[PDB]
Amino acid sequence: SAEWELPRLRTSFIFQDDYKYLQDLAEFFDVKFYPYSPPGAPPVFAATSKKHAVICRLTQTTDKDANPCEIIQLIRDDGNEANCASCWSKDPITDQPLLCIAGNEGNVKVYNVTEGKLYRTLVGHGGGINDLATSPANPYIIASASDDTTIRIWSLAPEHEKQPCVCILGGEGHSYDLLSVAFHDNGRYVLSAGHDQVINLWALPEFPNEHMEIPIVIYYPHFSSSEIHNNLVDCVAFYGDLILSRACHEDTIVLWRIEGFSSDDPIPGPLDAPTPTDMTKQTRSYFTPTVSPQSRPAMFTRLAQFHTPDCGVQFFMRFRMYHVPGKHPILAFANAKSKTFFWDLARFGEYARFMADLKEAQQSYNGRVVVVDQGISLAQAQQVHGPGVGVVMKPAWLVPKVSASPDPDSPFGFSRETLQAWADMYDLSNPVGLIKAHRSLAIDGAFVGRQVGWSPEGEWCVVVGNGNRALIYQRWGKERG
Amino acid sequence: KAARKSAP
Repeated sequence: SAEWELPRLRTSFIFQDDYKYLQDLAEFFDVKFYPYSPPGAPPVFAATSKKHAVICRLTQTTDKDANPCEIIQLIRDDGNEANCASCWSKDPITDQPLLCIAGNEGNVKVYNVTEGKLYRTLVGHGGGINDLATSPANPYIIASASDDTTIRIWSLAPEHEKQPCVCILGGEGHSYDLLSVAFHDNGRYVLSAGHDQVINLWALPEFPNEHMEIPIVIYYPHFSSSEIHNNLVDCVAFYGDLILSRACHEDTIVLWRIEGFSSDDPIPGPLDAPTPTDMTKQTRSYFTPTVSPQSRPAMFTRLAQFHTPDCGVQFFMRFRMYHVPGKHPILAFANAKSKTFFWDLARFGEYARFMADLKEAQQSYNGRVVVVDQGISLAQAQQVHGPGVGVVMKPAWLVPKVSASPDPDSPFGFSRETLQAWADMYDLSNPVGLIKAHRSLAIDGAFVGRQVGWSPEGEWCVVVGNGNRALIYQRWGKERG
Repeated sequence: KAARKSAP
Protein backbone atom coordinates (compact mmCIF):
# COMPACT_ATOMS: atom_id res chain seq x y z
CA SER A 1 0.00 0.00 0.00
CA ALA A 2 1.14 3.59 0.83
CA GLU A 3 1.57 5.08 -2.72
CA TRP A 4 0.24 8.39 -1.31
CA GLU A 5 2.85 8.65 1.42
CA LEU A 6 5.03 11.80 1.38
CA PRO A 7 8.48 12.17 3.00
CA ARG A 8 9.41 13.15 6.55
CA LEU A 9 12.72 14.41 7.98
CA ARG A 10 14.89 11.43 9.06
CA THR A 11 18.53 12.65 9.20
CA SER A 12 20.52 15.89 8.87
CA PHE A 13 24.25 16.71 8.76
CA ILE A 14 26.59 19.68 8.75
CA PHE A 15 29.88 19.05 6.95
CA GLN A 16 32.79 21.16 8.22
CA ASP A 17 33.33 24.66 6.82
CA ASP A 18 35.72 24.35 3.86
CA TYR A 19 35.72 27.88 2.39
CA LYS A 20 35.68 30.54 5.20
CA TYR A 21 39.43 31.38 4.54
CA LEU A 22 39.06 31.53 0.74
CA GLN A 23 27.39 36.26 2.99
CA ASP A 24 28.54 33.11 4.76
CA LEU A 25 30.74 31.27 2.35
CA ALA A 26 30.37 27.46 2.72
CA GLU A 27 27.63 25.78 0.63
CA PHE A 28 26.57 22.47 -0.75
CA PHE A 29 25.59 23.66 -4.25
CA ASP A 30 24.79 20.24 -5.69
CA VAL A 31 23.57 16.72 -4.87
CA LYS A 32 23.14 13.85 -7.29
CA PHE A 33 22.14 10.20 -6.79
CA TYR A 34 24.13 7.63 -8.75
CA PRO A 35 21.75 6.36 -11.42
CA TYR A 36 23.48 3.28 -12.87
CA SER A 37 23.32 0.82 -9.91
CA PRO A 38 21.31 -2.39 -10.16
CA PRO A 39 17.70 -2.35 -9.03
CA GLY A 40 17.58 -2.61 -5.25
CA ALA A 41 21.17 -1.59 -4.59
CA PRO A 42 21.69 0.80 -1.68
CA PRO A 43 21.40 4.34 -2.97
CA VAL A 44 24.51 6.50 -3.27
CA PHE A 45 24.69 10.23 -3.63
CA ALA A 46 27.44 12.79 -4.06
CA ALA A 47 27.05 16.18 -2.33
CA THR A 48 29.37 18.86 -3.79
CA SER A 49 30.59 21.76 -1.60
CA LYS A 50 32.88 24.53 -2.92
CA LYS A 51 35.96 22.35 -2.23
CA HIS A 52 34.79 18.76 -1.67
CA ALA A 53 32.72 15.92 -3.00
CA VAL A 54 31.02 13.96 -0.10
CA ILE A 55 29.89 10.54 -1.27
CA CYS A 56 27.21 8.88 0.97
CA ARG A 57 25.30 5.61 1.09
CA LEU A 58 21.79 5.44 2.49
CA THR A 59 20.48 2.23 4.12
CA GLN A 60 17.02 1.90 5.65
CA THR A 61 17.10 1.19 9.38
CA THR A 62 14.76 -0.41 11.91
CA ASP A 63 16.10 1.86 14.62
CA LYS A 64 14.90 5.44 14.75
CA ASP A 65 18.18 6.39 16.55
CA ALA A 66 20.48 4.67 14.09
CA ASN A 67 22.20 6.66 11.31
CA PRO A 68 21.10 5.59 7.81
CA CYS A 69 23.75 7.88 6.17
CA GLU A 70 27.34 6.66 5.81
CA ILE A 71 30.16 8.59 4.12
CA ILE A 72 32.09 6.14 1.98
CA GLN A 73 34.33 8.69 0.16
CA LEU A 74 35.47 12.23 0.63
CA ILE A 75 37.45 14.04 -2.10
CA ARG A 76 39.08 17.45 -1.81
CA ASP A 77 39.63 19.39 -5.07
CA ASP A 78 43.13 20.64 -4.30
CA GLY A 79 43.07 23.52 -6.81
CA ASN A 80 42.21 27.18 -6.26
CA GLU A 81 38.63 27.25 -7.58
CA ALA A 82 35.12 26.97 -6.05
CA ASN A 83 32.89 24.17 -7.42
CA CYS A 84 29.18 24.23 -7.83
CA ALA A 85 28.21 21.56 -10.41
CA SER A 86 28.19 17.81 -10.74
CA CYS A 87 26.84 14.90 -12.70
CA TRP A 88 27.54 11.17 -12.95
CA SER A 89 28.99 9.20 -15.79
CA LYS A 90 30.74 5.84 -16.12
CA ASP A 91 34.14 4.67 -17.41
CA PRO A 92 33.51 3.34 -20.96
CA ILE A 93 35.97 0.44 -20.42
CA THR A 94 35.48 -0.54 -16.75
CA ASP A 95 31.92 0.67 -16.14
CA GLN A 96 33.10 2.15 -12.82
CA PRO A 97 31.33 5.30 -11.53
CA LEU A 98 32.71 8.72 -12.69
CA LEU A 99 31.82 11.87 -10.77
CA CYS A 100 32.13 15.09 -12.87
CA ILE A 101 32.70 18.28 -10.92
CA ALA A 102 32.97 21.81 -12.25
CA GLY A 103 33.20 25.40 -10.98
CA ASN A 104 34.70 28.79 -11.49
CA GLU A 105 37.91 27.79 -13.33
CA GLY A 106 35.91 26.41 -16.24
CA ASN A 107 37.15 22.87 -16.45
CA VAL A 108 35.18 19.64 -15.85
CA LYS A 109 37.06 17.39 -13.47
CA VAL A 110 36.14 13.73 -13.90
CA TYR A 111 36.91 11.61 -10.84
CA ASN A 112 37.19 7.84 -10.45
CA VAL A 113 35.46 7.87 -7.01
CA THR A 114 35.90 4.25 -5.97
CA GLU A 115 39.70 4.49 -6.39
CA GLY A 116 39.97 8.22 -5.31
CA LYS A 117 41.67 9.27 -8.61
CA LEU A 118 41.36 11.92 -11.38
CA TYR A 119 40.27 10.03 -14.47
CA ARG A 120 40.45 13.04 -16.83
CA THR A 121 39.86 16.81 -17.21
CA LEU A 122 37.57 18.43 -19.89
CA VAL A 123 39.16 21.71 -20.94
CA GLY A 124 37.66 24.26 -23.44
CA HIS A 125 35.21 26.59 -21.74
CA GLY A 126 36.17 30.25 -21.48
CA GLY A 127 34.56 30.91 -18.09
CA GLY A 128 33.19 29.33 -14.94
CA ILE A 129 30.82 26.35 -15.26
CA ASN A 130 27.51 26.68 -13.41
CA ASP A 131 25.72 23.44 -14.30
CA LEU A 132 26.28 19.93 -15.69
CA ALA A 133 23.84 17.27 -16.93
CA THR A 134 24.38 13.79 -18.23
CA SER A 135 22.34 12.55 -21.19
CA PRO A 136 19.66 9.99 -20.28
CA ALA A 137 20.17 8.29 -23.63
CA ASN A 138 23.89 8.01 -23.38
CA PRO A 139 25.78 8.06 -20.06
CA TYR A 140 29.01 9.08 -21.79
CA ILE A 141 27.46 12.44 -23.06
CA ILE A 142 27.65 15.40 -20.66
CA ALA A 143 26.51 19.03 -21.19
CA SER A 144 28.06 21.96 -19.38
CA ALA A 145 26.62 25.51 -19.04
CA SER A 146 29.04 28.36 -18.59
CA ASP A 147 29.69 32.03 -17.95
CA ASP A 148 31.16 32.05 -21.50
CA THR A 149 27.45 31.96 -22.48
CA THR A 150 27.76 28.66 -24.36
CA ILE A 151 26.82 25.02 -23.73
CA ARG A 152 29.49 22.41 -24.64
CA ILE A 153 28.49 18.88 -25.25
CA TRP A 154 31.18 16.32 -24.38
CA SER A 155 31.65 12.57 -25.00
CA LEU A 156 33.67 10.35 -22.70
CA ALA A 157 33.50 7.54 -25.25
CA PRO A 158 36.91 6.20 -26.32
CA GLU A 159 36.49 7.24 -29.99
CA HIS A 160 36.36 10.97 -28.89
CA GLU A 161 39.23 10.85 -26.41
CA LYS A 162 41.55 13.17 -28.40
CA GLN A 163 38.78 15.79 -28.95
CA PRO A 164 35.93 15.19 -26.50
CA CYS A 165 33.85 18.28 -27.44
CA VAL A 166 31.19 16.99 -29.83
CA CYS A 167 28.95 20.05 -29.94
CA ILE A 168 28.87 23.73 -29.04
CA LEU A 169 25.56 25.54 -28.56
CA GLY A 170 26.61 29.05 -29.57
CA GLY A 171 25.58 31.81 -32.05
CA GLU A 172 23.41 34.43 -30.41
CA GLY A 173 20.75 32.33 -28.60
CA HIS A 174 22.19 33.49 -25.28
CA SER A 175 23.77 36.83 -24.28
CA TYR A 176 24.80 36.32 -20.69
CA ASP A 177 25.97 33.75 -18.15
CA LEU A 178 24.18 30.39 -18.21
CA LEU A 179 22.83 28.95 -14.94
CA SER A 180 20.97 25.75 -16.01
CA VAL A 181 21.16 23.02 -18.67
CA ALA A 182 18.92 19.93 -18.93
CA PHE A 183 18.47 16.98 -21.37
CA HIS A 184 15.24 15.50 -22.64
CA ASP A 185 14.83 11.73 -21.96
CA ASN A 186 15.51 11.04 -25.61
CA GLY A 187 19.00 12.68 -25.37
CA ARG A 188 18.40 14.83 -28.50
CA TYR A 189 16.90 17.98 -26.97
CA VAL A 190 18.63 20.27 -24.52
CA LEU A 191 17.20 23.15 -22.47
CA SER A 192 19.39 26.07 -21.39
CA ALA A 193 18.71 29.23 -19.31
CA GLY A 194 20.43 31.93 -17.23
CA HIS A 195 20.88 35.63 -16.57
CA ASP A 196 19.64 36.76 -19.95
CA GLN A 197 16.12 35.52 -19.05
CA VAL A 198 15.97 33.40 -22.20
CA ILE A 199 14.97 29.73 -22.13
CA ASN A 200 16.20 27.94 -25.24
CA LEU A 201 15.45 24.46 -26.59
CA TRP A 202 18.09 22.98 -28.88
CA ALA A 203 18.07 19.92 -31.10
CA LEU A 204 21.22 17.93 -31.14
CA PRO A 205 22.30 16.01 -34.25
CA GLU A 206 23.62 12.43 -34.12
CA PHE A 207 27.27 12.43 -33.18
CA PRO A 208 29.41 10.11 -35.24
CA ASN A 209 31.14 7.12 -33.57
CA GLU A 210 34.58 8.33 -34.66
CA HIS A 211 37.06 11.13 -33.99
CA MET A 212 35.65 14.64 -34.59
CA GLU A 213 38.38 17.20 -35.35
CA ILE A 214 35.91 19.99 -34.50
CA PRO A 215 32.64 20.00 -32.53
CA ILE A 216 29.40 20.52 -34.43
CA VAL A 217 28.38 24.17 -33.84
CA ILE A 218 24.69 25.01 -33.48
CA TYR A 219 23.90 28.69 -34.05
CA TYR A 220 20.13 28.68 -33.48
CA PRO A 221 17.79 27.10 -30.90
CA HIS A 222 14.58 25.55 -32.29
CA PHE A 223 12.56 27.33 -29.66
CA SER A 224 13.48 30.48 -27.84
CA SER A 225 11.72 32.66 -25.28
CA SER A 226 12.33 35.34 -22.71
CA GLU A 227 8.57 35.61 -22.06
CA ILE A 228 7.78 32.88 -19.53
CA HIS A 229 9.54 34.72 -16.71
CA ASN A 230 10.36 38.37 -16.08
CA ASN A 231 13.63 37.68 -14.29
CA LEU A 232 16.81 35.65 -14.55
CA VAL A 233 16.12 31.91 -14.83
CA ASP A 234 18.19 29.54 -12.73
CA CYS A 235 16.61 26.14 -13.10
CA VAL A 236 15.10 24.45 -16.17
CA ALA A 237 13.98 20.83 -16.62
CA PHE A 238 11.89 18.73 -18.94
CA TYR A 239 9.05 16.79 -17.41
CA GLY A 240 8.37 14.39 -20.29
CA ASP A 241 7.68 16.88 -23.08
CA LEU A 242 6.47 19.58 -20.69
CA ILE A 243 8.83 22.17 -19.20
CA LEU A 244 9.50 23.22 -15.57
CA SER A 245 11.38 26.40 -14.81
CA ARG A 246 11.95 28.99 -12.04
CA ALA A 247 13.14 32.54 -12.04
CA CYS A 248 14.40 34.89 -9.34
CA HIS A 249 11.93 37.21 -7.52
CA GLU A 250 8.82 35.20 -8.45
CA ASP A 251 8.11 32.62 -5.75
CA THR A 252 6.98 29.98 -8.32
CA ILE A 253 8.02 26.89 -10.33
CA VAL A 254 6.25 27.31 -13.72
CA LEU A 255 4.93 24.25 -15.62
CA TRP A 256 4.50 25.16 -19.26
CA ARG A 257 4.59 23.66 -22.77
CA ILE A 258 5.94 24.53 -26.16
CA GLU A 259 2.99 24.47 -28.63
CA GLY A 260 3.49 21.78 -31.30
CA PHE A 261 6.43 20.14 -29.52
CA SER A 262 6.31 16.39 -29.31
CA SER A 263 9.26 14.09 -28.90
CA ASP A 264 7.37 11.52 -31.02
CA ASP A 265 7.96 13.74 -34.07
CA PRO A 266 11.21 13.49 -36.06
CA ILE A 267 14.11 15.53 -34.69
CA PRO A 268 14.39 18.78 -36.70
CA GLY A 269 17.71 19.66 -38.40
CA PRO A 270 19.81 22.73 -37.77
CA LEU A 271 18.42 24.71 -40.72
CA ASP A 272 14.79 24.17 -39.64
CA ALA A 273 15.46 26.43 -36.71
CA PRO A 274 13.93 29.87 -36.57
CA THR A 275 16.14 32.95 -36.66
CA PRO A 276 15.63 36.24 -34.77
CA THR A 277 14.60 38.34 -37.76
CA ASP A 278 12.47 40.79 -35.83
CA MET A 279 14.21 41.96 -32.65
CA THR A 280 10.78 42.85 -31.17
CA LYS A 281 9.60 39.21 -31.03
CA GLN A 282 10.79 37.74 -27.73
CA THR A 283 9.54 34.19 -28.51
CA ARG A 284 10.25 32.20 -31.70
CA SER A 285 9.69 28.57 -32.47
CA TYR A 286 10.07 25.97 -35.16
CA PHE A 287 7.27 23.97 -33.56
CA THR A 288 4.41 26.47 -33.86
CA PRO A 289 1.03 24.95 -34.89
CA THR A 290 -0.48 26.34 -38.17
CA VAL A 291 -4.14 26.52 -36.96
CA SER A 292 -5.17 29.42 -34.73
CA PRO A 293 -7.36 32.57 -34.92
CA GLN A 294 -4.27 34.64 -34.01
CA SER A 295 -2.15 35.82 -36.94
CA ARG A 296 0.96 34.82 -34.93
CA PRO A 297 -0.23 31.70 -33.02
CA ALA A 298 0.76 31.20 -29.39
CA MET A 299 4.17 29.44 -29.20
CA PHE A 300 3.86 28.32 -25.57
CA THR A 301 1.11 27.86 -22.97
CA ARG A 302 1.62 28.45 -19.22
CA LEU A 303 -0.03 25.49 -17.60
CA ALA A 304 0.39 25.83 -13.86
CA GLN A 305 2.40 27.56 -11.11
CA PHE A 306 3.69 25.77 -8.02
CA HIS A 307 3.81 28.24 -5.10
CA THR A 308 7.28 28.50 -3.59
CA PRO A 309 6.92 31.38 -1.03
CA ASP A 310 9.90 33.21 0.52
CA CYS A 311 12.67 32.79 -1.98
CA GLY A 312 12.99 36.60 -2.00
CA VAL A 313 15.88 37.87 -4.10
CA GLN A 314 17.79 34.54 -3.85
CA PHE A 315 18.85 32.67 -6.95
CA PHE A 316 20.71 29.51 -7.67
CA MET A 317 18.10 27.28 -6.12
CA ARG A 318 17.08 24.14 -7.95
CA PHE A 319 14.01 21.85 -7.80
CA ARG A 320 13.80 18.20 -8.65
CA MET A 321 11.17 15.76 -9.81
CA TYR A 322 10.98 12.07 -8.93
CA HIS A 323 9.77 10.50 -12.15
CA VAL A 324 9.97 6.71 -12.46
CA PRO A 325 7.46 4.28 -14.01
CA GLY A 326 5.08 2.75 -11.46
CA LYS A 327 5.40 5.46 -8.81
CA HIS A 328 3.81 8.83 -8.30
CA PRO A 329 5.69 11.81 -9.75
CA ILE A 330 6.81 14.06 -6.88
CA LEU A 331 8.18 17.62 -7.11
CA ALA A 332 10.52 18.86 -4.37
CA PHE A 333 12.08 22.25 -3.69
CA ALA A 334 13.45 24.14 -0.65
CA ASN A 335 13.09 27.92 -0.36
CA ALA A 336 15.36 30.66 1.04
CA LYS A 337 13.62 30.71 4.50
CA SER A 338 13.95 27.24 5.94
CA LYS A 339 11.13 25.19 4.29
CA THR A 340 11.01 22.08 2.08
CA PHE A 341 7.95 21.73 -0.23
CA PHE A 342 6.48 18.61 -1.85
CA TRP A 343 3.78 18.11 -4.52
CA ASP A 344 2.50 14.70 -5.51
CA LEU A 345 1.43 15.22 -9.12
CA ALA A 346 -0.90 12.16 -9.16
CA ARG A 347 -3.12 13.94 -6.56
CA PHE A 348 -4.10 16.52 -9.15
CA GLY A 349 -5.76 13.93 -11.39
CA GLU A 350 -7.76 12.19 -8.67
CA TYR A 351 -8.83 15.49 -7.23
CA ALA A 352 -9.93 16.54 -10.72
CA ARG A 353 -11.88 13.29 -11.22
CA PHE A 354 -13.49 13.68 -7.80
CA MET A 355 -14.62 17.32 -8.43
CA ALA A 356 -15.90 16.44 -11.98
CA ASP A 357 -18.00 13.63 -10.43
CA LEU A 358 -19.07 15.89 -7.54
CA LYS A 359 -20.03 18.68 -10.00
CA GLU A 360 -21.97 16.16 -12.24
CA ALA A 361 -23.79 14.73 -9.23
CA GLN A 362 -24.74 18.17 -7.85
CA GLN A 363 -26.33 19.18 -11.20
CA SER A 364 -28.13 15.85 -11.77
CA TYR A 365 -29.49 15.39 -8.15
CA ASN A 366 -30.15 19.02 -7.22
CA GLY A 367 -27.33 19.14 -4.61
CA ARG A 368 -28.37 15.77 -3.03
CA VAL A 369 -24.85 14.27 -2.95
CA VAL A 370 -23.27 12.04 -0.35
CA VAL A 371 -19.50 11.47 -0.59
CA VAL A 372 -17.92 8.38 0.77
CA ASP A 373 -14.16 7.67 1.16
CA GLN A 374 -12.40 5.07 -1.05
CA GLY A 375 -10.96 2.04 0.90
CA ILE A 376 -17.70 0.20 0.96
CA SER A 377 -18.08 0.01 -2.85
CA LEU A 378 -19.91 2.66 -5.00
CA ALA A 379 -22.61 0.09 -5.78
CA GLN A 380 -23.35 -0.65 -2.13
CA ALA A 381 -23.33 3.01 -0.98
CA GLN A 382 -26.08 3.68 -3.66
CA GLN A 383 -28.40 1.07 -2.03
CA VAL A 384 -27.98 2.68 1.40
CA HIS A 385 -29.06 6.25 0.42
CA GLY A 386 -31.57 5.40 -2.30
CA PRO A 387 -32.00 6.47 -5.92
CA GLY A 388 -32.80 10.15 -5.07
CA VAL A 389 -29.24 10.67 -3.72
CA GLY A 390 -25.97 10.98 -5.71
CA VAL A 391 -22.99 9.05 -4.39
CA VAL A 392 -19.39 10.17 -5.06
CA MET A 393 -16.28 8.19 -4.05
CA LYS A 394 -13.63 10.53 -2.47
CA PRO A 395 -9.93 9.69 -2.25
CA ALA A 396 -8.93 8.86 1.37
CA TRP A 397 -6.05 11.45 1.38
CA LEU A 398 -8.41 14.26 0.57
CA VAL A 399 -9.23 15.33 4.16
CA PRO A 400 -11.84 17.97 5.13
CA LYS A 401 -11.47 20.96 7.56
CA VAL A 402 -19.07 23.07 -7.28
CA SER A 403 -21.32 24.49 -4.56
CA ALA A 404 -20.65 24.33 -0.81
CA SER A 405 -22.98 22.62 1.73
CA PRO A 406 -26.16 24.80 2.31
CA ASP A 407 -25.70 24.94 6.17
CA PRO A 408 -22.93 23.67 8.53
CA ASP A 409 -24.75 20.50 9.61
CA SER A 410 -26.16 19.45 6.21
CA PRO A 411 -25.39 15.85 5.15
CA PHE A 412 -24.56 16.98 1.58
CA GLY A 413 -21.37 18.55 0.27
CA PHE A 414 -18.53 20.34 2.04
CA SER A 415 -18.00 23.74 3.61
CA ARG A 416 -16.61 26.60 1.55
CA GLU A 417 -13.49 26.51 3.70
CA THR A 418 -12.95 22.84 2.96
CA LEU A 419 -13.38 23.38 -0.75
CA GLN A 420 -11.08 26.44 -0.83
CA ALA A 421 -8.32 24.66 1.06
CA TRP A 422 -8.48 21.69 -1.36
CA ALA A 423 -8.54 23.98 -4.38
CA ASP A 424 -5.47 25.87 -3.12
CA MET A 425 -3.55 22.60 -3.23
CA TYR A 426 -5.07 20.68 -6.15
CA ASP A 427 -7.06 22.90 -8.50
CA LEU A 428 -5.29 23.35 -11.89
CA SER A 429 -7.80 25.53 -13.67
CA ASN A 430 -5.92 28.78 -13.46
CA PRO A 431 -2.50 29.09 -15.26
CA VAL A 432 -1.62 32.21 -13.12
CA GLY A 433 -2.91 30.67 -9.89
CA LEU A 434 -0.58 29.52 -7.10
CA ILE A 435 -0.59 25.91 -6.08
CA LYS A 436 -0.03 25.46 -2.39
CA ALA A 437 2.43 22.71 -1.41
CA HIS A 438 0.94 19.37 -0.52
CA ARG A 439 3.54 19.21 2.19
CA SER A 440 5.60 21.92 3.80
CA LEU A 441 8.26 20.95 6.36
CA ALA A 442 10.12 23.40 8.55
CA ILE A 443 13.90 23.33 8.82
CA ASP A 444 15.75 24.34 12.00
CA GLY A 445 18.06 27.24 11.47
CA ALA A 446 18.48 29.51 8.51
CA PHE A 447 18.73 27.33 5.34
CA VAL A 448 18.67 28.20 1.66
CA GLY A 449 17.99 25.26 -0.59
CA ARG A 450 20.44 24.76 -3.49
CA GLN A 451 19.55 21.37 -4.84
CA VAL A 452 17.34 18.33 -4.37
CA GLY A 453 18.04 14.67 -5.12
CA TRP A 454 15.85 11.55 -5.15
CA SER A 455 16.99 7.94 -4.74
CA PRO A 456 16.14 5.50 -7.53
CA GLU A 457 13.25 3.98 -5.56
CA GLY A 458 11.98 7.30 -4.22
CA GLU A 459 12.31 6.44 -0.50
CA TRP A 460 14.91 9.17 0.13
CA CYS A 461 14.99 12.84 -0.79
CA VAL A 462 18.16 14.81 -0.01
CA VAL A 463 18.06 18.59 0.03
CA VAL A 464 21.41 20.42 0.28
CA GLY A 465 22.31 24.03 0.86
CA ASN A 466 24.15 26.66 2.86
CA GLY A 467 26.46 26.01 5.79
CA ASN A 468 27.33 22.72 4.07
CA ARG A 469 24.07 21.26 5.39
CA ALA A 470 22.22 18.20 4.09
CA LEU A 471 18.66 17.30 5.02
CA ILE A 472 17.60 13.72 4.30
CA TYR A 473 13.84 13.07 4.13
CA GLN A 474 12.43 9.52 4.05
CA ARG A 475 9.21 7.65 3.32
CA TRP A 476 8.30 3.94 3.40
CA GLY A 477 10.76 3.53 6.29
CA LYS A 478 11.44 0.28 8.21
CA GLU A 479 11.64 2.02 11.66
CA ARG A 480 10.04 0.03 14.51
CA GLY A 481 8.15 1.91 17.29
CA LYS B 1 16.10 45.23 -5.72
CA ALA B 2 19.25 43.27 -6.75
CA ALA B 3 19.39 39.51 -7.11
CA ARG B 4 21.72 37.53 -4.76
CA LYS B 5 23.45 34.13 -5.23
CA SER B 6 25.11 33.78 -1.82
CA ALA B 7 23.18 32.89 1.40
CA PRO B 8 21.92 35.90 3.48
